[PDB]
Amino acid sequence: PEFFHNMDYFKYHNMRPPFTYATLIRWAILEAPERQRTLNEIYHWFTRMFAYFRNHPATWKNAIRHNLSLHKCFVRVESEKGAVWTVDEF
DNA sequence: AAATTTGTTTACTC
DNA sequence: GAGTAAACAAATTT
Repeated sequence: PEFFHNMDYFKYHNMRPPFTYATLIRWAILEAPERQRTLNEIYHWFTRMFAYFRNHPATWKNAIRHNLSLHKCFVRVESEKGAVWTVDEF
């Protein structure tokens, strides 16, 4: 099922985070010191930061792509090293 | 020139 | 609106 109580960032039990894809991505982008990440770094962040997402990659990688291009507060910016995603706080 | 990842939509529940 | 699934197209690497 989903999270049994109020426990904080324990990523060590395969339990669904009680957060939207829209908001998890927003948090992953703002974690980077430059406030941007590549799509792969977002994939690495999700797996690293939650045990639940280590089991069915195709199910949620599709979701992450979907949310990025559906919400106006996610913006793609071309960099020297390639495409990255940023967040419009407004 | 594929192959494959990375971006956009659309639609269907709930 | 959120999560999921999918069809289809763009941009990017083998």
